[PDB]
Amino acid sequence: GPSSQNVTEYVVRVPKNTTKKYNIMAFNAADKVNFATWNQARLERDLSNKPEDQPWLLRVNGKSGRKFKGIKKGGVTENTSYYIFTQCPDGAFEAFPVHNWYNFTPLARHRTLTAEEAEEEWERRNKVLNHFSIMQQR
Amino acid sequence: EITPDLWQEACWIVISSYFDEKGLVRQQLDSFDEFIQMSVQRIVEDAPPIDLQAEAQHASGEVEEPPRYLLKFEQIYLSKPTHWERDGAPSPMMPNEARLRNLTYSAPLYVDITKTVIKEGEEQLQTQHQKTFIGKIPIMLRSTYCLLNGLTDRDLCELNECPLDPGGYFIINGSEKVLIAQEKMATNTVYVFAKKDSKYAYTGECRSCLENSSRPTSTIWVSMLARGGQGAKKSAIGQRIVATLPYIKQEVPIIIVFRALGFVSDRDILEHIIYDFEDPEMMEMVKPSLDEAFVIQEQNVALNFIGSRGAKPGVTKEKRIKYAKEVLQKEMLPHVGVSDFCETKKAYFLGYMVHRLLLAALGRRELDDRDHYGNKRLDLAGPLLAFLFRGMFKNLLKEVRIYAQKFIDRGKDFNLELAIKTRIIS
Amino acid sequence: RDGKLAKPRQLHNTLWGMVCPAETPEGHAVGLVKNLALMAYISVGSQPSPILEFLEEWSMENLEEISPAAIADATKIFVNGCWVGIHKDPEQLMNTLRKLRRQMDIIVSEVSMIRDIREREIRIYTDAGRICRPLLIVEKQKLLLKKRHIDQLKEREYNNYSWQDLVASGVVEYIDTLEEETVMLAMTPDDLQEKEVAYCSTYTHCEIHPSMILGVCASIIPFPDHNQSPRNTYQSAMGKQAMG
Amino acid sequence: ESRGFVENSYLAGLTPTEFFFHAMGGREGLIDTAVKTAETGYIQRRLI
Amino acid sequence: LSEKDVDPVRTTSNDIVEIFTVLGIEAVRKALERELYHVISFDGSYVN
Amino acid sequence: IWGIGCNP
Amino acid sequence: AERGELDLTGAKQNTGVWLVKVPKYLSQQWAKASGRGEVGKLRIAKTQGRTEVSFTLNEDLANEHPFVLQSVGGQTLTVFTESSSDKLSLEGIVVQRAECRPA
Amino acid sequence: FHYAGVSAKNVTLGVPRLKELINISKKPKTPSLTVFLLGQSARDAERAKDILCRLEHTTLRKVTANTAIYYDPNPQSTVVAEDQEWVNVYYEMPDFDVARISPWLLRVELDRKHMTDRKLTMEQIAEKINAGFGDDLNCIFNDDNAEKLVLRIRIMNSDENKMQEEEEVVDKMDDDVFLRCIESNMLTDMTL
Amino acid sequence: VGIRFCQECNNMLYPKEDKENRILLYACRNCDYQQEADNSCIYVNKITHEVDELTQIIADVSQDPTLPRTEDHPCQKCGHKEAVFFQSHSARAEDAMRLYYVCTAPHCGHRWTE
Ligand SMILES: [Zn+2]
Ligand SMILES: [Zn+2]
Repeated sequence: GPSSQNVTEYVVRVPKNTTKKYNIMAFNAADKVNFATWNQARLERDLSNKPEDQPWLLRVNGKSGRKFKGIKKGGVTENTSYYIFTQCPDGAFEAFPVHNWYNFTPLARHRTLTAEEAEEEWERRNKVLNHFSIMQQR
Repeated sequence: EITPDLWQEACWIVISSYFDEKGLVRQQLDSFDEFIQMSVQRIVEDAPPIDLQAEAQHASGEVEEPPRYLLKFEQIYLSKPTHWERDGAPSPMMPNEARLRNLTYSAPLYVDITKTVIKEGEEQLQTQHQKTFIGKIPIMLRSTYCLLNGLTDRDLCELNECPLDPGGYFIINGSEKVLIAQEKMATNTVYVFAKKDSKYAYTGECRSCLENSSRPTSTIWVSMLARGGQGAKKSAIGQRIVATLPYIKQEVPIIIVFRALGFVSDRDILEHIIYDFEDPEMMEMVKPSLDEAFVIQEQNVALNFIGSRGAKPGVTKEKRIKYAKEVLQKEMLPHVGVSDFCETKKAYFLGYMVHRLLLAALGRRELDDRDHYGNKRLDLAGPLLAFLFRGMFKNLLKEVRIYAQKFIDRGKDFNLELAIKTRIIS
Repeated sequence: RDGKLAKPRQLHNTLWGMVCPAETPEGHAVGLVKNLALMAYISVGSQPSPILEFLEEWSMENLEEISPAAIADATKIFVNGCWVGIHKDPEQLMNTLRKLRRQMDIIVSEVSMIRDIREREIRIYTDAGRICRPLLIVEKQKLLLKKRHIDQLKEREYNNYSWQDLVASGVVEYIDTLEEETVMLAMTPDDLQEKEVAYCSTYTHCEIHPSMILGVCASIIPFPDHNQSPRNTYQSAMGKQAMG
Repeated sequence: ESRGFVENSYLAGLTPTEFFFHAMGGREGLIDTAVKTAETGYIQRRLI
Repeated sequence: LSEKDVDPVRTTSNDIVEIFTVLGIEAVRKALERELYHVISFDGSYVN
Repeated sequence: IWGIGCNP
Repeated sequence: AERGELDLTGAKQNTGVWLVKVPKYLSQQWAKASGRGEVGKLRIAKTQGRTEVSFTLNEDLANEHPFVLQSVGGQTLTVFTESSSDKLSLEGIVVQRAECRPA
Repeated sequence: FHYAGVSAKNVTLGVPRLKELINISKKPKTPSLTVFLLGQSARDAERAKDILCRLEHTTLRKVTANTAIYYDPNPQSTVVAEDQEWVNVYYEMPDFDVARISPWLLRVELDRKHMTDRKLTMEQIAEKINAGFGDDLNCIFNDDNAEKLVLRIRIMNSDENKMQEEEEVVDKMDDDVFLRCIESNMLTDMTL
Repeated sequence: VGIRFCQECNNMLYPKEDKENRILLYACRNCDYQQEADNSCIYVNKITHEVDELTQIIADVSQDPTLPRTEDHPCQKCGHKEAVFFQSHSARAEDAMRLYYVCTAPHCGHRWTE
């Protein structure tokens, strides 16, 4: 059929300015990120100082869902540029420059050892007893 | 189109051309030449711009309270070697006359200095003092900046200098001094050595430096502790990897260091450390160190662990965390990166160091040889004089700051010419 | 000098062609003070930026997704430190780099590129301290140096042909100790490169002349190969003390 | 030949690789002498 | 020494400290003399 | 310089 | 519905996007005018069991760019935009990566 | 170096040996002991080799080809296919299973060459291990005729049942961590 | 034999005996995830550590000019005459002067020890 020899050629458009800037959101494959359960999400600048030059915090499905941290790419692309091609009804590709690159990594929604207790536990480095029971106690 | 059995003429013709273009001392000369140009500009550029304002407590009100004074060193210049007589007229100094009169063969060094002053009225004023004289640099003979350079043998004879003299030395106080190339270990290179009597079975060292812009070296160790020590848990766990990070009083477990770089998950840490997950032996090697760091499962907790072991303790908890983070971003693995999101690069390189230690322990790679001259570098005139100028230019900036601060606290004014002490560099 | 360990002092094999074997001071400094060989040259240093730009252009994807993958990505491109990415193809990259060294675009003569085929790592060192020596280049079993180059050099003056032109042609190359580890050398073209009972058929370089392994003071010694080795060190020391 | 053996005599003249290996051996001898002088002197002083 | 089929009379150790602790000060005198004589006379040099 | 049993 | 909410409609529609690494000369040629709405034409030719991608530079712009594909199974990428109205949105998921090389 | 090799045993000589003797250093660089044989053992090489074996330190690690820890839920289950026979034999008339059996099994496998060189016996090794550690470690030893020399070690039966311990029912060092500690101890400290 | 990681937090699992059903498990300590043990083997240690180094030899090694090669031993797969041989090139190899062979010519990379 036509699929074995189809040739597709489309116009390329690069608007001078776009109201919304374009970024890259990269998830590690082993994380098994799935968007079906992403009913809601919250992306905001971090507050670890407790703005434009600070990392990003993502909280999917509120506190109940997984949280991810995104850090801009340190290596600048002084000799490289990245563009994204999106399908449009007019049938012409549109290219938008990548303003920023972010790698998001998740944090488990598991109980977290308090810093004081963690220091006390490390004082007993030779934990002869099972560590799993220790985690259960906390 | 071959030259067989005529080779004895060929090798010596090519050697003749070699020694005709260069000569024997081309190391020293070339080093010095490179040094001057590149190094001095670089250092003058790399040094932080001088920031300065009057103390708020000293004067009441905020109308003129921050008179910010900013000093930037734009560009470097060197004149031909010059002697300033007692009358004060500059004169060209021939090397022979410098030897005879016990003078120093040196050239004046001029830096353009731009002073920008903000009076808090938003009317910042920039005044550029061009060709400000900061010091005198001794000039290596027959280098590009020596007067003898580019002179035919007849011209050299007119100046009572030998045509055959190699150069490559400085006339300091009328005496010829030769910088001797100093051997050193290679920088920015991971080397795994074994110390027999140490508590570590193997140690991997990287004498990291950022293009020698500052901080001659920032050495970091990743070493696997020996299993010779006997204890119940010690026998169970086996050898554990520890990191002797710079500016830290004692050893830090390696997995904690990786989590401090933001890589909390064990899988990700091992991805950096163990490039092939399939190999069982290396995974077994890394298991005990993970057991040691099982307590700390968060980046902030790991930073606090590092800060607690820092050489100077921080009273505040968040002070310790911030101190550890800044210390890692600067001191640890400086050559990989020094700011922003170089954390991933530092994690990959530290994982490479741990991986190389694992390969040495498993026997997959041989231990590095200290005497292998590939692992050695030679510091010629250029690197040594560059280190000297780094130190002395920093001291000159410090003295300028001191004089400036006194006059600024008065609020009278500041003069760049008075602040610069040529004595320092010269 | 106080340390009595007979290990920092001994003449290492890597010193070949770059530090004089004979010329060493005798006393507390035996083997601790050394002297450059006649043909040795020391790197003055260079900016690594153009090399990194070339590597980015060729391939060397950085911030890859755990692509080393049992070093399936053959080799890991290092520069003066700084793992800067990895390449799937490590022989093509090395050959392209050698061609660039010839054309002198991104690689000055001093830039040293090392590929460790086992351990899959390419080091690309330009760090201003490396001691390197000129070696002729052997392609197949034939030296690249030919009668055209030698005839032009023989007419050196009023022909405006020099050593730098020999380097630019790609006939000669500067190899440092790291590269000396990865290079098959022939002492002499006729004796070694020519077909015989095949010791090696993969010579990559040839020494310009063996005698250059000696320093300035040891070079004056006539028939040094016919003397006992300590007797050449003594002559170096004594020639530094001759009256002339 | 690879590991150091020098078949040529002094009168015949060492080949280049043989020359470097011979230099290595002579260097070891010289280092031994220089290092030995201090240890033996310390021992002698202690005994006396 | 106390192992079966080991000669008690002639079995000797190079360590003078072990000889002291096990066999006495006179035995360590003779053993020290033997060891010193061995190291001196291995070269063939004779000391009275 | 002689052999393993001789001198270096 | 809040300021920090992310419009995941693009993810729901499973919009596929292509990521390409292009050189500085091409990007600078595009940036020269950057307002004419046209920079070149992307031509994809498919055969029985092989596909090739190429880009032709505009004739006005110049006064062939083959594309090499890369596997995207080792990493999942998505594109999100921060609107000037503080309304974050997701444009789509990256389904293919390509590199542009000089001729 | 340059010392004549009369025997394959290195000896300090020259200035360093003089330093050791004159300093009366507690740690000699090469402590050595010359042993003369009293009886016919001196004349006959086999008896001398017996004395050599009796006088040379041998750890379990020297004769152990490879060690593995398998979680075996039942002795009859015989997760390792090979032991199924010999386990059955030992459990035809089971001994010390009355208290209980350990759910973890340390299946050490010894190299026949090392065993025959040191002339060690499976009963000898098993007796040393079981007696020195006590009733807590129970060891099953293969026949020498079997191709694989296998020692199956299990933790204390009474400790597994916990009737003997009484006190609090709390695991100490789990069981597999304790078994790994036991394995390291056996590897370097058996002194067979 | 190998190490496996949790599917929620990607941390390291640990073996735990199931006391009720007598079935080995792996349970992450930082969450409640549990997965039964399929392999039934946990800690394997090879003291002689006899490992075929053919697994550690890279085919790319056939491109090294500094290695020796012979035409005597042909390859098994393609029957190519050139074969580049080298020793263990490994520390703690016990005592092995055995020659390892790698087939030259592109992409074959077959390794046979004789
Ligand atoms: Zn988990
Ligand atoms: Zn083949």
